[PDB]
Amino acid sequence: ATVYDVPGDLLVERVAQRLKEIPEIKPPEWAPFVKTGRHKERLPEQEDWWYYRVASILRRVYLDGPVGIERLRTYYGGRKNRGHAPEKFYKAGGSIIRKALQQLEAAGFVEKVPGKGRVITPKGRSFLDKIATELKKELEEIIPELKK
Amino acid sequence: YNKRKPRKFGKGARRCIRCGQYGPIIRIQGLMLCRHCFREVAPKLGFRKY
Amino acid sequence: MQKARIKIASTNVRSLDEVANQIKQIAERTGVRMSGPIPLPTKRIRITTRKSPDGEGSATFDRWELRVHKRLIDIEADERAMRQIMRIRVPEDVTIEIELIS
Amino acid sequence: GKIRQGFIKRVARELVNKYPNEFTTDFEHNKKKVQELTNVTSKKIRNRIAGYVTKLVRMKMEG
Amino acid sequence: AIERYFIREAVREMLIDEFLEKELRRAGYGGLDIKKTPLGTKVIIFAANPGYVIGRGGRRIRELTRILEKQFGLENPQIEVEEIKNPYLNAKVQAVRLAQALERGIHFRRAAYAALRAIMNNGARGVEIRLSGKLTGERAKSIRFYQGYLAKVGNPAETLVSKGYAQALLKLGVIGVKVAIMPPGARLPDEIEII
RNA sequence: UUAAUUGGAUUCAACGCCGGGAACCUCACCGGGGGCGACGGCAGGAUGAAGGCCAGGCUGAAGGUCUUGCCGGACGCGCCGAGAGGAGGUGCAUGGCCGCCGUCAGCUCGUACCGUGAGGCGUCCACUUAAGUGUGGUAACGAGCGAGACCCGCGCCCCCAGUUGCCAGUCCCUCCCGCUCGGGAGGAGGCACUCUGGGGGGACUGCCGGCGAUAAGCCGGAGGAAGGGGCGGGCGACGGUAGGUCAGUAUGCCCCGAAACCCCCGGGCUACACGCGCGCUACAAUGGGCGGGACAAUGGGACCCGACCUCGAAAGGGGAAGGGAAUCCCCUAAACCCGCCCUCAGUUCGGAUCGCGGGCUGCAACUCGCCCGCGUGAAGCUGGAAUCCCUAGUACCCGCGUGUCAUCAUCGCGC
Repeated sequence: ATVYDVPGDLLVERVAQRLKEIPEIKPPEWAPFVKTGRHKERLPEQEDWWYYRVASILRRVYLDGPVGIERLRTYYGGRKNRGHAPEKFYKAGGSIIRKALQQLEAAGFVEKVPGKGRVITPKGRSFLDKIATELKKELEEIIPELKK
Repeated sequence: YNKRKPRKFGKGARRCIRCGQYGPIIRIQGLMLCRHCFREVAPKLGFRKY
Repeated sequence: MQKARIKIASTNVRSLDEVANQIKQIAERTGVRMSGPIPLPTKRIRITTRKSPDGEGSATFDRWELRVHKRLIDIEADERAMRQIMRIRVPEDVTIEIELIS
Repeated sequence: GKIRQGFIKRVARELVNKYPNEFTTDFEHNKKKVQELTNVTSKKIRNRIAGYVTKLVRMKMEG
Repeated sequence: AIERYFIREAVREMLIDEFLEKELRRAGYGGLDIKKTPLGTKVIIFAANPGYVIGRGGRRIRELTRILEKQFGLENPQIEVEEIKNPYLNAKVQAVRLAQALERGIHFRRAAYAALRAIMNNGARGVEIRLSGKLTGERAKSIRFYQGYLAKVGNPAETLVSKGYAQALLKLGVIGVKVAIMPPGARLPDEIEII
């Protein structure tokens, strides 16, 4: 079983609650005061939003292999209203995801291929697919059809 | 003193090679022609209506 | 083993097919394995322009399109085969680029 | 806008007058015979001539 | 880039076309063609009077050979001059000829009719001559003389009919002439022959 | 109003039009300074320049000029002819181009016929067509342009060939996990589906029945992926509108010639009590905010696409792979739903409007760019007579990209 056999929402929730325990991942002192994206209008509501970002960003490294900062910014970007002018699609912040990637890289879960991106270490794959097969067990019990 | 200043940017930098107007110069892979002059040379360039 | 990658490009389809047939006949007459002519995505250059020469009149526009077509010929390396692609009679509009790949 | 054009109504009459036995009620058959007998390059006009000669051959035996 | 090179070579060839049309108004400039070889650019030109392009002692062509290698930045323009086989089958050539005729004090009805009869005599099929401008007064007028088959609409007309626009200068003004020539060799798509 | 808001254009058919590019340039507007004048005729000539050159001052500026003193060696200009140029002008003085009556359904020619003639039929009538589309009668018969035909792209199928595409099947090798069933991923190697594109077929009132003169053609039916102008266009003839375009090209005519020439710069083309048109948004609980995920596509990229490492919130900086096009990048689409929060309010809507501090570009943006974040929060809480347009991948509605292009468009384009 793998992340590909389980929903993204539940898997990111599991990775977030699990990684909340680890001490290497922590929101920086400027995280609670700076919104997750330029395009955002208000500040984040829940105080766990940092770990979710990590819980998502590593999942991205699980799927795309090599990842850099700008493509992450484009993905996390969104639609912001420009008043009298129309809504426009903008990129998100870069420093937050850069710090999350650095914390994960110190966590050993992700590594850097210079000139190609950030890829996922075998240990990171093991942890992610372990959570995914945990969830697949649970959802097999909830939904027997997932046995197939 | 009778020299025109050297400009790389702006309309004053770009001029149509055929007519000489300072207005509409389409630069799709380097044509340097005005937009209306483009019609008087359309079928010599290989272009075809569709 | 070595291969030569021959990219032919032209506007008129007939000239490109003519040169492809000449290359294929030469490759078969020289008895060289040739990967057949793969027709690559034609590039479509589309230009829109308002037909009004002045600021007066209904806004009418015209779109003109170039369809520039390209083909790929991957042949195996053979000097006797490579000596018979510089002698081919090439129509002017056809452009041929012959590179080598390990 | 069905109406078969004039020059089709003109071509078909001669075509079936010269080679009446050649054509039958089958549309594909008469279409291939139009293709081999005439020099049309437009598939559409070939098939239109085929349709009109199909109907014509059909009327040949009704009276 | 292929897209940055095809258009560049085309536009240079056509700038040469326009430049030579300007330079060869008296020579009945009929057509141009370019070939590229490592030796250089073989420039083929079809004109109605090659002797006029040659002029005297090849002086004129040599001078043209100068302009091309300086004005347009070409590598060895090798200019060869030839004659058009049937100048009455080319719209542009007869258009320029009629423009020159009207520039010579030749009456519009007479000259247009004479050119039409000549082109019909050369084996053409369809002739159209539209003359526009001040013709019989201060006001401007347009008159069209046509003879024979000429379907003006459709893709075939774009592909089989030769068009030519010329402008004739006179003290009263500039007179436009549009010449459309349909040769006999072409075939309209509605023409099916029995066997 | 201003020195300037340059000018062209007037209802349909101008009014996000020229403008598919006003910070200088665009410029054709206003102020200021500076310098051009082809060549003939006459004069000077060269006994030395016509061009620059300081020390300095009048110039926003420069041997521009000025006292100044030299060259560099050699023709400069004064007037009459008369230039080069002119976005200086006259678009009922033109060519072309565009607009609409209009892709409309019409317009023409030979002979014959009628009429003293201006001229009539053909081109008329019944049915029918998108179409002077075709058919039965007709003093007429033949024939041309137009529309049709034709050309482009689109969906169903198949051959040819693939450095597009993949736990399609996948021995062997690599990684991780598990319930040990298998799950997922790469290499090995293959060419499988779409795909890119060289061709052909299919699809055609083809048939059933009816209608219609049994004709044309129409209706309903079935079968077929698709059917009775397959779908959207290119292709709009004859004249008229004395429409607009000489402020682009060719150009009738007139006019200036140190100017009606050219060059440089400050401003203006953005100026407001205002009227009108068109696009963009704000007038919430569908809702605003946090997090997850199903997702394209037209095209483009060389001082560029710029992936990507790293720093800075950040606009971005240092380095940096690959890329001149199914090879790399732009790359994300957007719409949507849910785990959760907020609780019908001119407010947690909405950001205009100010001031602050940073980023990009360019000689420089206060007239005259935007963005990044901060206190701040306008009007607007569903709008009268009247009112324009679309009709099936279509209306509605939602976004991407790119042209022109450092920036400017809320625009046009096209996906």
